[PDB]
Amino acid sequence: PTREDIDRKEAERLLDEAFNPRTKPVDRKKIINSALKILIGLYKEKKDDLTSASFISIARAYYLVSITILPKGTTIPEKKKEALRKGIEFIDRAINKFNGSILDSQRAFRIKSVLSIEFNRIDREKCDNIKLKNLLNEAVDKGCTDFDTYEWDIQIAIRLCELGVDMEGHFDNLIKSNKANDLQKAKAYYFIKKDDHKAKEHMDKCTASLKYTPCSHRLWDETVGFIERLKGDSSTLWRDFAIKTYRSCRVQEKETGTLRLRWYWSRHRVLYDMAFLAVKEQADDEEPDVNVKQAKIKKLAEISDSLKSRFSLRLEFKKFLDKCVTAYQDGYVIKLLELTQVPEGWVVVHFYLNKLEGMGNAIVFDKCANSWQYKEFQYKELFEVFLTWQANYNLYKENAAEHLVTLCKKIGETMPFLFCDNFIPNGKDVLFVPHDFLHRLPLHGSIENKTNGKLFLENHSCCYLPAWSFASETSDEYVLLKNFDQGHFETLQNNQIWGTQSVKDGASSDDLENIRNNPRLLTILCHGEAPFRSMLKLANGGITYLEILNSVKGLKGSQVILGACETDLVPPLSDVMDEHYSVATALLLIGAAGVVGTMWKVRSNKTKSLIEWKLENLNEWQKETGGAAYKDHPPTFYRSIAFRSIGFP
Amino acid sequence: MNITVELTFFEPYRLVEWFDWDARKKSHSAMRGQAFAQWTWKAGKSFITGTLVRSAVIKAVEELLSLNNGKWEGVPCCNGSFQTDESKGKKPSFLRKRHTLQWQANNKNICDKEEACPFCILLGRFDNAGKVHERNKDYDIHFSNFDLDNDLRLVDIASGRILNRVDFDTGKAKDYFRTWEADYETYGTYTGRITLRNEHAKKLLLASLGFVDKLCGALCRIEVIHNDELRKQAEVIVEAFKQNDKLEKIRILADAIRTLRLHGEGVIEKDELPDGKEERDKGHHLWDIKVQGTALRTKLKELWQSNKDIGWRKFTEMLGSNLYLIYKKETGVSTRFRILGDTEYYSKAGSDLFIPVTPPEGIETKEWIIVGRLKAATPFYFGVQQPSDSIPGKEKKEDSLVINEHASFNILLDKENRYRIPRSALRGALRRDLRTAFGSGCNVSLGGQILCNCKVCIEMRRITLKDSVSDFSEPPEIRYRIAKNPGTATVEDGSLFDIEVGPEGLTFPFVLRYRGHKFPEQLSSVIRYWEENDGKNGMAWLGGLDSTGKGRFALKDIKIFEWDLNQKINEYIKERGMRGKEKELLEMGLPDGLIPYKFFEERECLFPYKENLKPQWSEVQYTIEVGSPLLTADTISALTEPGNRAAIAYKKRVYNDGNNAIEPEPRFAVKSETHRGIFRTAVGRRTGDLGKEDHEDCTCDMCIIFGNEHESSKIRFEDLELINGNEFEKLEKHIDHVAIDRFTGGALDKAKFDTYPLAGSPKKPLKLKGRFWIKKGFSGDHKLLITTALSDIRDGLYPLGSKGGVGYGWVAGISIDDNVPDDFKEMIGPINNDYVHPGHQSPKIYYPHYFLDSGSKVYREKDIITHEEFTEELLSGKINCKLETLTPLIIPDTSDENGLKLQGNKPGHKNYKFFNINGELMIPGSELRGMLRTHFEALTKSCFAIFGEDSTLKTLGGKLDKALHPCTGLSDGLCPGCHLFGTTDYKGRVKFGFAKYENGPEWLITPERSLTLGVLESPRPAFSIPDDESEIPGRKFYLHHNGWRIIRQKQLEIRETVQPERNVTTEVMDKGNVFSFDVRFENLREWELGLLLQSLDPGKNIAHKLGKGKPYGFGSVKIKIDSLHTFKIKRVPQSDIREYINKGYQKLIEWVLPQWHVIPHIDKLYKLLWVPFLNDYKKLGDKDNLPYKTR
RNA sequence: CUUAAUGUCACGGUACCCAAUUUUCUGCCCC
RNA sequence: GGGGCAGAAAAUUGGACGA
Ligand SMILES: [Zn+2]
Ligand SMILES: [Zn+2]
Ligand SMILES: [Zn+2]
Repeated sequence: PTREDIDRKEAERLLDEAFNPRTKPVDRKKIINSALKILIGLYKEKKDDLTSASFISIARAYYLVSITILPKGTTIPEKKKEALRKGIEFIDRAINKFNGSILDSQRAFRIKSVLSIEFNRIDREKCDNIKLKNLLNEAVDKGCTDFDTYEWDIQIAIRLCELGVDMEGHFDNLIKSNKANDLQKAKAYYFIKKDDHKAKEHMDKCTASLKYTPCSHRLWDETVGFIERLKGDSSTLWRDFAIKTYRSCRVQEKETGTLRLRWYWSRHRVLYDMAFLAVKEQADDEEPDVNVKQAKIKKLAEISDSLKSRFSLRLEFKKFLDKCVTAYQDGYVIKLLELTQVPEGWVVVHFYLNKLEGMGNAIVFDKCANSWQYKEFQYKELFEVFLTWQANYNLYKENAAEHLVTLCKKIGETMPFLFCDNFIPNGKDVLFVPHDFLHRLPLHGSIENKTNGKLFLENHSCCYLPAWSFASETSDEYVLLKNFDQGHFETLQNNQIWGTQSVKDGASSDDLENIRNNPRLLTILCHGEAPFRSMLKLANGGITYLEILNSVKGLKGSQVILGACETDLVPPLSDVMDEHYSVATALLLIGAAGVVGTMWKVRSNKTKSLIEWKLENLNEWQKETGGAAYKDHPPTFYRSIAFRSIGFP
Repeated sequence: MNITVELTFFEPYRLVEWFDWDARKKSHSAMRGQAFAQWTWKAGKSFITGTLVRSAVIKAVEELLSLNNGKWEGVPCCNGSFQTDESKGKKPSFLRKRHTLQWQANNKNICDKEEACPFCILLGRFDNAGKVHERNKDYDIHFSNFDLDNDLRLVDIASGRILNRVDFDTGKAKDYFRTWEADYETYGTYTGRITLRNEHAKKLLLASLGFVDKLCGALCRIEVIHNDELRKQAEVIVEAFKQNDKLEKIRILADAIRTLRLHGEGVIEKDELPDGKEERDKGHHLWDIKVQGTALRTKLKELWQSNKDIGWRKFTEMLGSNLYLIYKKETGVSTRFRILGDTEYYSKAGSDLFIPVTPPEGIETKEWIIVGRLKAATPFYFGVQQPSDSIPGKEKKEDSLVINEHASFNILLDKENRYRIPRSALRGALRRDLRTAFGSGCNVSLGGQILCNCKVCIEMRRITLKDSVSDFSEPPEIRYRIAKNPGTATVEDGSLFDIEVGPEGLTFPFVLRYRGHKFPEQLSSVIRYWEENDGKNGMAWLGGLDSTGKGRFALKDIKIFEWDLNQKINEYIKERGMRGKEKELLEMGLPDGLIPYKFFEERECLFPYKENLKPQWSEVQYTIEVGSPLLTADTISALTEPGNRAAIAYKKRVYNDGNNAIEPEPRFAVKSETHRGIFRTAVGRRTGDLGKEDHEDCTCDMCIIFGNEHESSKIRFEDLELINGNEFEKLEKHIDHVAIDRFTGGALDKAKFDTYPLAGSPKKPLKLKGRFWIKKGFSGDHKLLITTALSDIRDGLYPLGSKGGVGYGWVAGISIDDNVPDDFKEMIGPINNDYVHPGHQSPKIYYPHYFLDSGSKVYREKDIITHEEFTEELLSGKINCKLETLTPLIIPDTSDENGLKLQGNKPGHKNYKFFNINGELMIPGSELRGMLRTHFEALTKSCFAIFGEDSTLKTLGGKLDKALHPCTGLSDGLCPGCHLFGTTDYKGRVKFGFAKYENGPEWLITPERSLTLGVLESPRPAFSIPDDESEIPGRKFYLHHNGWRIIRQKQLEIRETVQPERNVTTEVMDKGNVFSFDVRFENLREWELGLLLQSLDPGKNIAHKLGKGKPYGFGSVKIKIDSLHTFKIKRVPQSDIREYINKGYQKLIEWVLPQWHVIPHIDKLYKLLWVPFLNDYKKLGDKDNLPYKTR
């Protein structure tokens, strides 16, 4: 017929060829964009003389381009929201002047309803659930019921059973429909008939199904939403599905790519948080004996550990790592150690912050006692004072000694289990595994809430580790790399029979890349960026976290005594993915057995004293220097606890 | 004590719709514009909330008291309170999420509702003030609303704006947002009341009023105690134009009317519009035509006589817009609407955190004020959305498609139509420069619950800079831009648009304020980078279209001052920081305090300067010499100003900075867009990436260097201006071009075209100066590629300007300036055919000029050889030629119709002079191009590309066979002649040049040295085809018999016997004058080059024709080849150019030395070009004389 | 009729980015 | 036999790679 009808038919053909799963997602977006080019080009030449069929076609094309746009992390893409808004406006204009048959009305109302479903899922404030319910009722009373040949009708029925109305006359078609997936059947059994058994095996079938679906596919978000729905009204079924969704998420977030598939598809902090909740409340129930409850706290420990840092673990290579750093800034890119294998006299403290529950967690493990325990605490005022110190230190470096005192004093007040004998007994070495907020906190300098409370390093040996898989199961020489001015930091450390292999004065970046696995001692300046571009002020520009990952292949197994200013606290104040991006972390990642990195700005004398500590190649050094005088002189507390022990022996 | 508070805004501020605290969440704009003024609908009234000025005063008092360590004339102050919901709730309507400045001790007493501190009482802590509605004016301190000082209409106070957010790693901006920019001149004064019941804190309140400098996004002071008839006329004129079937050129009338605003009222009152040709008796094709009877030159005069009230600027702009819209309605009006990626983001987004920031006691804080002048070394652009979109109130137009206005790219002008430099653009440029200097910054986040503590963000939180307006309220010149199709080296379809650029040299005042503890090293680096020192040249890339080269501001007259905030804050309060009085600081050399900065570091003292900013952009200034006329074809500007020149050269309109306004003398230049495009095409053709299927995720050697649809360009160009103009005295040379008919041999029905380019000769070329910048991220390969592109420019392959095929803009060389980087600077006999054609038709009645028949068959090469990267198989290079004349050559110079100055003896007698530029005798390139193109077309029976149809004495177009018609678009196919010399939608692959003699005898001696001529009457096609029964005669050619001796003998016997004033007499060459011209070629096959060679020098005893008097024997030319340079420079062997001409003959034969006489049409062609001089009109037309006249 | 007060960094955001005013034409000629 | 031609045909809005 007219050019309008021909172009509409072409758009329909393209939308059909892009909707089916047979079309690869690589060449799926382009087809939708081409069809929508045709549709909007047709619309631009006739603003109001346009038929309702073209309006509903444009709405469907906008829906299709919206569903193929996937969430990019903690923030929903704005192209998806714009596509939904345009589609809903176009379908509203279609139904305002509808001039079609009954089938056309059915299709228009179905498209509008599914667009409203996705818009409510994305932006609930604009399209509230009451108007969504009204639109869904108007759609279903107009014939939007066919579940055998229209999956959108299945979505509408599921949303209705969410909303709180009965469909006893539709379950027969809902369950026998081939298009319905495991989640649709689970919703049908849980809401239509208020059953829990058939819902349970269909639910476990869904759990098994998630083991192969990528983290980008919407079924993960649907499952998490359904778990929250089961959590809203107290149910006994969300425990098991939380556990199995956790298991599937672990087995799946091991095959995705770090380059362009992990920053913005691991949006499942809620999932791990609520799996932690499920395990905790299962362990909260009374048990006949301490043999399973004591073992569920270990499961809590793996809940905490499996989410912290997976980007760093799997870190030419330079091009891929440059792609990674580009993708960090929201730009465009073109075995594991057993937790029970801990040396004697060592206690490991795992950490997790629950965003859903609003409380923190702490999992300990006394190797001698073989005991796992958990305690709760708040993390809001801690975040307050952490940001306070970080801001007042960025503005005024050394003047933030008072804020170090305040933060470390209130850490013990809000975290009293650190000094508790039952939680962490005296004497045993403590290894910390923080979660996205406590990494930057100097937990080794935590001050007990007492009248004259001492430190944590005073009565324990602290060691930091970004995760648990970092720990894993040489030459006796020593090397020194110095790039300070030849006016200070000389003493006898420059020439005290260090080593003829690679000890240098005014060293360059290339020198650090040619070492023979020695306990490298490094005394230069670092800056810290914001990304993980925290440079080290070697000659010829300097070596960066990028360069440390790419080039340094000689410091494997070394005990680095790196004393550069602002090394351990390189990562910014706010968290993104619970990944620690310090220079000391980089050295630990490339294969070092331990790094005493400096958190904030340090001084030459302190670095020399740490270097002079050649008793055995720390904490006792911190005790001797005057780290216990935080209440007598905050300035000397500023320059002492900056050095922290990173690594596991 | 009631205190009356007034406002005086000194830069355009913003206002938003009222809504309400419950309704602010529903509308994202209202939530975004909480810190903006409020607008109401009653046209409506405007005001600002007392809570907003309350928040400003609270920030002022907290910062002011932190400045003085919490002590203010004796009374100590405490920390105050900014945390709510500690006991019950009722959260404040506003959330801080800002680093509150807290104090060292601030320990005086635990203040309660008996002895509230001055800051506490200003906060209204212990009063009866609530947080629900009000219900009474019982506040201890009250901040009432401030109202403007007759139901004013909405648009009269505000105009919409679209601010932007440009990414740093890329150049693309990810998102934008709306804005309701208001006026600060007339509707910029507000009026309100503030009450203070407690007398104990009046001083703090007055000090806060004097200290606040941030309100509604604008610097402010606190004071205590028609077109309807034009639419009809446009419709009338458009309808009248359509009635003449001349509606196609109504938009150029709209563009001409829009350009006419640059000229004063005298262009229409004094009738200064071009009068057309002197004796045309028809007038200009656009101006001097009749609309509804009356002449348009007078019709527009009457229309303006009815419209004095609006003004010349408004009248011209409205007339142009109305004409454009009426044309668009009957071309539909083009409408624009994006699908996606039009993100209008505000980040509406409760952590409700509180961060106390304690500065060390005794910190030395000072507030530096920067005053200067932002001279635009290049034309500047500041993007503003189209008119009727910037109208406030008529927004949200949701899935609505907007209407395209006349100007595709507007520039930011204020209400009085003077160029304005916005706060946002300069702030963004400062952000980019600061991030470059630091090397570590944050991509700005929107709606972030906690302030960014990155280096660049900290220093801009203490930077405030004011909007500036240039004192030049004069219309902006319009710089058109076109897009070239790499496939055919022609215009991309639907890819023409206009750009509104301001004149270079305008003095924008520059104000920058830094309120910190130490003047940052990086800001000093930025200022020195922006400074226009002796050799710094200024590096403030400010504005948009930086890739083209628009917006390079050169900061000058820089003066740095500073108050001492710790001890001289009362002076700051008293003089209000001199906000709005920024001009007075330039002349002064001074108020109390404000000692000038003496510790301002120099350029070669700043470490971050040399580290990051100095290498950031490396200038490469180089001069291009062209020995040929240069033309840029500013056609719209040509339809104005006296001269009646169809295509004048593009002239920049420079503005003298500080001098007496604008410079009357123009500055001819090549557009920076042309320079950028020529370099981009060079790298694309040398890299093989032009013409690619798509550039979706491409990372080729062109997207990286010259940017792409998403990334910014890493190389920014500039204007290729002319510096050799003061020693010409004939800078503009008038050259005429006429399209010769292939049948009649004369001018077509509509073919005359006069071009008006610059001067330029091999002995006096034009020195074109221009520069381009290089980003400090290029490896060796990219710099090598750009150097090879520059060398290819030097080698002469790519001609600047237009009509490069004729020879315009042919470069003679490049001289790199000595200031270029060292790495860049260091890295940058004759063949005579032995063929002899006897031509023995009659070696021992006559015909004037016999015709040539070639047949209707034609081969159309549908596989067009694209103008993309050079084909490896194909051969590209240069041809040098030696030109000699067997008969005297006559080529007039129309630029001076009285060159011989012989009008005294007989006025009205045309007397031309031989063509020459700058006094160097020269053959125009068009002559050689048309000559050899006609020769090649007849050789290959190409087509009749130029044909004079629509003539009877029916079947005006049916006489010619319907197979050899002039070629349409590429769909049908292109002739070999059309494949080589080109056509519309396909640029030719062979470019011709200009012939310089520099040899042989001087002139011909017979008014001196110039023999007269007979009357050259119009060609008559009727004689060639007498009867309608005949189909058509073929191509017409002229013989070579020396009839010029008859004219040289009877010169006096014909210059007075007949045609006393109808004849033309111009000087001629002599026999055996040796010329030299170059015939370049790009991407030619073997047989193409062979056939071109045989067209140039087919062999001995064969010569072409040039100039006037071809039937009279004048102008026969002999061409010889010196060197066939070819690059894939290499000289091909002189063995008769084997495998090139031979392959040409081999491919021609379907349609040892070869035998051209075997082919019949080739035989006739070469007979018509035989020269028998190496060694030794009414009775004919009778019906009984010769019915069948043949060729 | 404005505003709501023990919390407004929106000076918290360059209308930014991409595309050569060009392709084609002998100041020329007889009934 | 007391010249014609002085331009014409266009193109004057197409856009704007997130998995
Ligand atoms: Zn107080
Ligand atoms: Zn920042
Ligand atoms: Zn042709």
